[PDB]
Amino acid sequence: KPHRYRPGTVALREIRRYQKSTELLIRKLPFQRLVREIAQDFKTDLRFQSSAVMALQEASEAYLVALFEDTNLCAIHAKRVTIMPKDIQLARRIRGERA
Amino acid sequence: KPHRYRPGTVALREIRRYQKSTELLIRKLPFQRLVREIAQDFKTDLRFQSSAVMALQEASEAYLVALFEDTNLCAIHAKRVTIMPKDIQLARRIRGER
Amino acid sequence: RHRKVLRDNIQGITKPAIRRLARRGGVKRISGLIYEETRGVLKVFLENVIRDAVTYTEHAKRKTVTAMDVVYALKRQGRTLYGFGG
Amino acid sequence: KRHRKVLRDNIQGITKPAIRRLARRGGVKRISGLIYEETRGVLKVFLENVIRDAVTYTEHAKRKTVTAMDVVYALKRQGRTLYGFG
Amino acid sequence: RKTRKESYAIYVYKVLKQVHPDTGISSKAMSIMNSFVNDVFERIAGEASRLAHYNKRSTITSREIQTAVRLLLPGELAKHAVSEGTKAVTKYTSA
Amino acid sequence: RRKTRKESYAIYVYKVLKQVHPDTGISSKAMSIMNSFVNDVFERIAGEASRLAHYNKRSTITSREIQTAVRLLLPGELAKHAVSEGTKAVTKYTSA
Amino acid sequence: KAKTRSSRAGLQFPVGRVHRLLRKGNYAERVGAGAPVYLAAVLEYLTAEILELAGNAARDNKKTRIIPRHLQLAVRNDEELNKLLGRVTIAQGGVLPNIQSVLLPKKT
Amino acid sequence: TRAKAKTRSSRAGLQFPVGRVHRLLRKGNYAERVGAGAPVYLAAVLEYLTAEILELAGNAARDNKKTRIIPRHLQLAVRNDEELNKLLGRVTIAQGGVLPNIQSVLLPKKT
DNA sequence: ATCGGATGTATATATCTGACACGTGCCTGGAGACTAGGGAGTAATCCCCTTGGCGGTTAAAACGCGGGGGACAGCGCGTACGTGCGTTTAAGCGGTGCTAGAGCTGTCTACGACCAATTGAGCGGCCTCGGCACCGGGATTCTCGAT
DNA sequence: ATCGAGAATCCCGGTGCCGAGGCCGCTCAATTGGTCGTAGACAGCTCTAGCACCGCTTAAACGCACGTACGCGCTGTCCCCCGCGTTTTAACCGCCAAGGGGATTACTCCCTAGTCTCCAGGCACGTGTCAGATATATACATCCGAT
Repeated sequence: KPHRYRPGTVALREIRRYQKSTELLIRKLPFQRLVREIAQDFKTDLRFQSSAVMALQEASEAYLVALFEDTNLCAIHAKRVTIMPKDIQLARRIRGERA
Repeated sequence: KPHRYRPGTVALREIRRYQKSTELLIRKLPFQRLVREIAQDFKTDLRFQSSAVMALQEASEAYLVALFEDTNLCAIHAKRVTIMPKDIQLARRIRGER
Repeated sequence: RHRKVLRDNIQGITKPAIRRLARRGGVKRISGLIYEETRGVLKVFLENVIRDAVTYTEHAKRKTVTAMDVVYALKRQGRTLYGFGG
Repeated sequence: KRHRKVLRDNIQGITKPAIRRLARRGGVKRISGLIYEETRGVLKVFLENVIRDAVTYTEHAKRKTVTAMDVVYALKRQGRTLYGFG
Repeated sequence: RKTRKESYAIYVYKVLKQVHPDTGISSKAMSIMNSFVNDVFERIAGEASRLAHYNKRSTITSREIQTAVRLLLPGELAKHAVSEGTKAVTKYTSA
Repeated sequence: RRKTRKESYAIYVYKVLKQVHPDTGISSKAMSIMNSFVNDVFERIAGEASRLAHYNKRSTITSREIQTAVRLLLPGELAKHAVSEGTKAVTKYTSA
Repeated sequence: KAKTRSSRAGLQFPVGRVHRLLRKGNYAERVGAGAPVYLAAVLEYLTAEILELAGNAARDNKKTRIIPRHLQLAVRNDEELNKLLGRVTIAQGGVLPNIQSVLLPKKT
Repeated sequence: TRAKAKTRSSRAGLQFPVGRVHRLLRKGNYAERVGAGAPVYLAAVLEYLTAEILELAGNAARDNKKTRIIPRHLQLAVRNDEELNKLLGRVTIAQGGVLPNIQSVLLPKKT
């Protein structure tokens, strides 16, 4: 008798897990290739220490995570429970991100 | 006769005027007494230069006015054209003021 | 003598003055309890700025607060304000 | 060989479930459809500023290797200070 | 040979022995506290710099550090910092 | 016993105003705002020179550190023309 | 044997006064030769275009004296000068005429 | 010579390096002169702050059933006091994660 | 959907008045010509630590496929606040007085750099085992589909 | 309305192993002990600028009516995104190779603090206009009924 819990049990339970855990999410080699690719524009043929790639990973996840905190408060303040891109644009504008 | 205007013509024309002008527009003696009465708590029997009271007046207008900028974008992002105190609370939490 | 009935300095921030600052901000219509919270927020901001200015003024051991005091105090809170020196 | 090394998503790397995992660390229930492309854009802008500033620190010492102190210093300057590396 | 490097780690370990004496600490947390002590240290050092620059002085004394701690430390955190500070100035000076 | 003084940039700001739009004056509040503006940028760039010299185990602020610190503060286009005028003034200085 | 003149600087902005201000703020222990020339050049550039945009945006108010309103919108109109000064209040500045488009009264 | 070769921290009754902090105040160009008892005062302030954060990570360290402070306990150790959070509100700490916050509309609308 | 009061707002013209661009004087900080120790460019090397490749497994990513609930447009109904007019009322002004304290300048003095010999103290190399993972098994709790 | 699969989550138990903690040499930065110009507490004046006070006008603030439109709750309707099996597929991991570039130590040397005097650049200080606010009268631009 297959029966999925619902739209929200995987969500809220998985929010309890991925808030509860500590480790770094987005994978090492695609992120590393990303930083090298953006790095090629300002200067050719760079080199990275590995821990610096972990550092850009950590600040990048913390900045995105804080952005989803705030855009979540944005869309909840519209009596919605779903992030939509104009909410992202709002928090980037409200915070001051929007140049 | 009626003549009157819509609720919003005096508002929008008033936005053209008070965005257009620049001068200082909270009255100087109630503001001055306000700064002195807030100032009595930390230490007593004070003295102020006048231009410092002008300077706190500038910080008051800059911080409040910018807070209505972000509060107004908050309430417009609710498909509302009227700000409400929860929007003030929202922009204060987004700027990190708690 | 001249009527001096002026109690509650905070209230001295008039409802038309908060209206006027909202008009400069580009706010069309203002709800009911906006003014209470507006006096509260202005009260908090002036409490922090005045506290740091007094801290800047007791350290020089001077009884008089100047304008360079509070331009410094506004600089340190990341709210720098030109037009009074420094 | 490379066995299908075609990174493909030139920058998509941040797969759709990876942005889901960061959003669910942020406490986000339901994610719309165009969120992912904009998320790649915002992450791209943030990394462009951070390593644009970091590569200049690596260029001033005339060194060809970016270190960890480089990016922690350049993060500090942008008001996003990050401990745990120096 | 290998260049010697400084830290704070044995001192943070000593205050850990003072507060909860039978309790461990991990290594990356030790580097967190190290960078924390450096971060606060340049905060009040810089506040002492420009706070001493305003009054046309050229000397950092303990009154300046008392003021600058009363600027960065929020409130209740300022007061016990000033009580421990005066206790350490006077407790130093009594010798 | 007269009194003291205290310098400004107001004559110099007046001179650059005479370079750009020469028959067009300036008011005093805007003069003091420009004054504290150039003190603000002066302390940002000198401060960044301090934080940048304080990393490379060096205790000397030459012009190259000001080049890097300008290439960190000013965004983009005016960083390019700013640094290009800086090379114009170093090279225009020393070639004399 | 001191047969010389006084002319030296011959450029733009006070190299000596700025040089004093680099030496007397405790930034390094010592300050090189070319540096105040460099920083003076940068500040003359920034000063120059900010007064230029206040120049055209002063002529648009048909005046001759630039008031701080002209520095307000003269900064806030360009992107890069705004991003350099995005945390700085200007006294007697006011705002640019920003109006959100939903507030514009539409009709037939 | 000799003269009871004593150090300092014990002249003030602390456990922080007065000499190392003192050298770090003289060697960052903060003032041309640096006074007599300034890093005594400053080492006192930093000892108080260190003791506060390590104290709360100790309380949270028992209260999440370990015997060793990890940086996660520094995350929710710092972010639970108000004033320590206000001193460190612009500071990310690596391997910290997020203190568990759930908005009220996300919690289920059950009976 | 047009037309007209009307009405707030843009357009010359004087007019005082005063804020700014400017001329006089001065004095001290810019500068100019030396010296000197040291910070740093510059060479060369040590090695190590970043890069690269290659094979083996596979957790994760991609993707197809339900399906339902969340966004959103309509819509009716209340209320609260914008608009405008009579009342007040204290803010601005504008002068008048008094002296507390910023600021100046001088007095005298306790205190931080300069060296310079002396040494244990924190730091790196190098052990060593107990706490956290970590399967591995097992009872609890909560959810979701039933009554 | 309230009760069972059953699946995720929490509770002990041996294992291991390795990273946390500790110990032994050991360079060097703290330390101690004198000097020394000097920055700065400290006294005293001064005068000036902040505070106090009083009367008059009045712009502005206050307060009453009123109406409509803005907020907001209900209703339906669609679809986009959540959830879960199935494939694949590229990330992770171990190890092996090579050297380019970071860190080090030394070498040499130009260069920027430091001194003393010399003078004009800017900066304090009268000054008198021409730019702008302020009426002041005057014809457009758009609002708002009423048609």
